[PDB]
Amino acid sequence: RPRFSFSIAAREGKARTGTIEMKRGVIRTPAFMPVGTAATVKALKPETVRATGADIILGNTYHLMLRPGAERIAKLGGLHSFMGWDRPILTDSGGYQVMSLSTKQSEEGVTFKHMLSPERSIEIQHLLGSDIVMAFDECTPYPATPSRAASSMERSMRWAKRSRDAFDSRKEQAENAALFGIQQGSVFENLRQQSADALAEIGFDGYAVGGLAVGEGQDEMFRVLDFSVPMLPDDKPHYLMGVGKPDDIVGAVERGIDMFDCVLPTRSGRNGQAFTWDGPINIRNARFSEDLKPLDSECHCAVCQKWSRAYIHHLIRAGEILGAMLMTEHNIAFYQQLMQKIRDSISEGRFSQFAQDFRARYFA
Amino acid sequence: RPRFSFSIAAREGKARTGTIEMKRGVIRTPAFMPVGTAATVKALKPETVRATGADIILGNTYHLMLRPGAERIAKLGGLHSFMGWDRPILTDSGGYQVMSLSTKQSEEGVTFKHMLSPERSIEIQHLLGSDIVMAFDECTPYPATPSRAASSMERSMRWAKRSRDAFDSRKEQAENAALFGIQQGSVFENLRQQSADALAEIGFDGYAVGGLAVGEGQDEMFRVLDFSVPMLPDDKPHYLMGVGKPDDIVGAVERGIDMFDCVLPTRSGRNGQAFTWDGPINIRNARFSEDLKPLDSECHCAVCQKWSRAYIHHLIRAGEILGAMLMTEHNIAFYQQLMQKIRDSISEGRFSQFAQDFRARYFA
Ligand SMILES: O=c1nc[nH]c2cc3[nH]c(NCCN4CCCCC4)nc3cc12
Ligand SMILES: O=c1nc[nH]c2cc3[nH]c(NCCN4CCCCC4)nc3cc12
Ligand SMILES: [Cl-]
Ligand SMILES: [Cl-]
Ligand SMILES: [Zn+2]
Ligand SMILES: [Zn+2]
Repeated sequence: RPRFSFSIAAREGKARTGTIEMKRGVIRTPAFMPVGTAATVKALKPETVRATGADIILGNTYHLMLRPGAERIAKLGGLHSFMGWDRPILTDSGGYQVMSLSTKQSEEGVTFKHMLSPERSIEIQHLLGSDIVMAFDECTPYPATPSRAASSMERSMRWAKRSRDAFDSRKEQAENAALFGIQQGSVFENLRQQSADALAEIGFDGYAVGGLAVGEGQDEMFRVLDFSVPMLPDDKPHYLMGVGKPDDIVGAVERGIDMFDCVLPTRSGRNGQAFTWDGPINIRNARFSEDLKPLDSECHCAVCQKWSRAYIHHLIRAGEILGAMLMTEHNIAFYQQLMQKIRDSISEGRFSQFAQDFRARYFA
Repeated sequence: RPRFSFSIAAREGKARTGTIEMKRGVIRTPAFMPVGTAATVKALKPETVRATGADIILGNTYHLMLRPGAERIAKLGGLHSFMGWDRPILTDSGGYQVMSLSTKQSEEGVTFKHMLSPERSIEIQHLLGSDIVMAFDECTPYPATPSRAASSMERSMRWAKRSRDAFDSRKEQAENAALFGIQQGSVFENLRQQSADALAEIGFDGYAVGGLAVGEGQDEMFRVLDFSVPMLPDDKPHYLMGVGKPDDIVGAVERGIDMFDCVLPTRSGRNGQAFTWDGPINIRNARFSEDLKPLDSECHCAVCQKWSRAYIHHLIRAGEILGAMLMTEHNIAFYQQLMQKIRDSISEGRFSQFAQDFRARYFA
């Protein structure tokens, strides 16, 4: 099997559909990655994650590098063996959550209550046995002045080069894994261009659009994607970090994005929000107490084949673990079915119509 | 399929092994019943409960009669349909937990902050669609004076007759379900005898030993079982309510018990205690942080086929739902494997040796 091979099978406008072949499996694009926090996709066995259609998961690095620790996970055989997921894992750099969850910044890296640098991040992801490694970057806060956005983006580009060099120095990592760079530049077109130029000069297997989904709102996010994604190499995957709601995903695919990760389906699941083709519902609402219909009328997932809204309503109101399990499996399956419909409609040259039909019904 | 047919295939001393055939399935005895609280075996899908080997589950009635309510569950198609378990369900009467979790007692029944009577209990269990219905009784507190134990037991016997009559008056229930009576009498042999006599005079499909596992300790529980179980009809199942730890179960089978229920494997599971053939372990203990062995070296369950102690240690310490899921599935599977070994050893006339071997290793 190849280390990393991206093939585009079909296009419609800026939207693409295709495959990434890697040693541990094939990734169908556009792809949604369920998020594994602390080496688990919350409330799901890996076999259930796979049953929903997921080809790849995102492994958060931040918690794992603290406990059990990256060296310990490597001693235990790597993250794949540890958690029982044998397909590709994309690991984040650890830095985003350092800024969010724990700090002193410098050119070397970030110190926090430990020092995380581009080199240490790459080594940690190596020890975990990551298939897709993210360059260590800085997510510029929103809003930012042009000067602050510029200095931040430039530091990220220097860190991108350091990430590239550290990755390339580790033969086994370079042979078996892939490395993605992350574009910054806030909402500023000229800075996004400078960032894309820098990343392309270094060269990566894929390119993420960073610095978005940080409070700017969908209109602004879409505006920035409009000019930012075409700046990236067309022949490599485009990854939008931390996105998003179903409508965010459809619009981002319309703008050339191939990969997504988001905690929404899992987090929402546990909190009682189920995604349906007619929009989200809160299953705790009294209107579902005697509703024998499945969560969604069309959904192919095992939860909708077997249990009613009324039962899941009861479980979530009772605080039962099975409620979290069933809601999460359905929500992840819904996201995967959304990605499948996106892939099929692009392949068939009817994605524009699908996007329109999806929105009309989802927001009715 | 028959409504209720108990067949004893083999005996060794007071121990029996056999089958109960019912309309929704066969129950292999001695049997362990996982407990479903609020219409779920906590942290397990019904398919997983079945995969562990369970033939029947216990449905607590107390919470369900409050929310969603018995009438509501009946409107939704009954408990089996509601929770997705299509095999036999034994329901308790609701009264034990009324005394434990919420009271004014009278000859009519128990009032609590609702009135629960033998007639109302039987009707609630009917509405849930129970396969094995428990007579409504009073669990005498321990310790009790002989006079208090006597008056309590006598009230329970009057309630047993009322339970019998209410059950028999409902044609569909009498045709499709079974009814068990519950022996009381505290630790007093003469009262246990009077209770057994009363229950046999009324006639039930099975007989529970009530009033035990309420603080008396194993030595005393075994002493009471020694004389109490032979008082019950030999040709019907014997059910020990709320028992217990693995060694409690082995000793109770040695004394003629055929059926068990206990929250221990599920509750312990969530709290980090795993049962093994070498005794219980607390998976949170630091000694398991790098232990790549399964929870138990011989266990056939899916958890022990795939995940390490180290991973489950990590999950439970992180408060992850998957930790509760995996611990619970293993513990229920362990209990079922214990029951299978008990059944096989009685069938083969080597149960005495099994009990000795089990204890020597479990308590080493
Ligand atoms: O620029 C980034 N570099 C590295 N990692 C990132 C992660 C991100 N995550 C988000 N947004 C997360 C949005 N999410 C929505 C659901 C609720 C929790 C927050 N933007 C990001 C940008 C970056
Ligand atoms: O005499 C009884 N009548 C009706 N229901 C019962 C339920 C019982 N449950 C117990 N003991 C429960 C022990 N269990 C052990 C694990 C932790 C929670 C308590 N004795 C019981 C007697 C009775
Ligand atoms: Cl997110
Ligand atoms: Cl119990
Ligand atoms: Zn579904
Ligand atoms: Zn096991």
